[PDB]
Amino acid sequence: QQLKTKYNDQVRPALMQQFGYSSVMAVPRIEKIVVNEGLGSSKEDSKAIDKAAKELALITLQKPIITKAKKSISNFKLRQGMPVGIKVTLRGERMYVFLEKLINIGLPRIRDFRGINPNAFDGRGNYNLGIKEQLIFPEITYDMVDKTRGMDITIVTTAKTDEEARALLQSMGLPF
RNA sequence: UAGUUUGACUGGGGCGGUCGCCUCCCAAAAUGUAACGGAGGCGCCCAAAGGUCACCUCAAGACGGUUGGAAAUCGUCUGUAG
Ligand SMILES: [Mg+2]
Ligand SMILES: [Mg+2]
Ligand SMILES: [Mg+2]
Repeated sequence: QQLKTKYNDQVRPALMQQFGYSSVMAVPRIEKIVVNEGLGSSKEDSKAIDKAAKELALITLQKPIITKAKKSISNFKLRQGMPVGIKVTLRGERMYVFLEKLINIGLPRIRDFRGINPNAFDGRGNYNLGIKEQLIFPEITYDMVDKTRGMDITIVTTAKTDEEARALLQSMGLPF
């Protein structure tokens, strides 16, 4: 908790020194961290989908919500109004913890050349994150969770400039 | 054996089709207006698809992304409505 706030307060002068803003509020900040499970790659019965909501909830200390299918009957087993993937917003203390879970000791570090190769491009916030697999926890035991879905995790931050995206990882404990 | 019934429109009768209600064009910028003229629906539904109170905003595109990738799902930008 206090460590994430200290890294925020160390980043903000670091950005005012690499790029002076008139205001600390002009500095980039991190708004929310979202994690989107998408069990439409493995649509199931209530059993498996509630189990995946169960595992994200155990990871989060939050209740995940189900995103529900849009009107879009299609070739690909698509229907009308049915679940098609969990979603979890995080703001406040529940958010920063996860990032401090990920920057520091709670990182699985199961695989890492560097950080995921940069994707925001335009440099305003939206830093999308792909976890190809969830063999990345001590929360699971692999023989029982022999299924391994992936995860999407989008970082949302203010940033009116492209290069300023470099601030949200380099000084934020993320490899670049 | 007996008393009867056996529909109409119909560019002649028959055959085919049609017979009630709703929508559009025809319909000539009022209302109305024919055709066996051009198109298509209804003979139901909903214990909530009502009353009320309160709250949300939709398509679609592009950039980015986990088993998905032309289109699952999340994320930003545009977005009097497509
Ligand atoms: Mg006659
Ligand atoms: Mg008239
Ligand atoms: Mg007349």
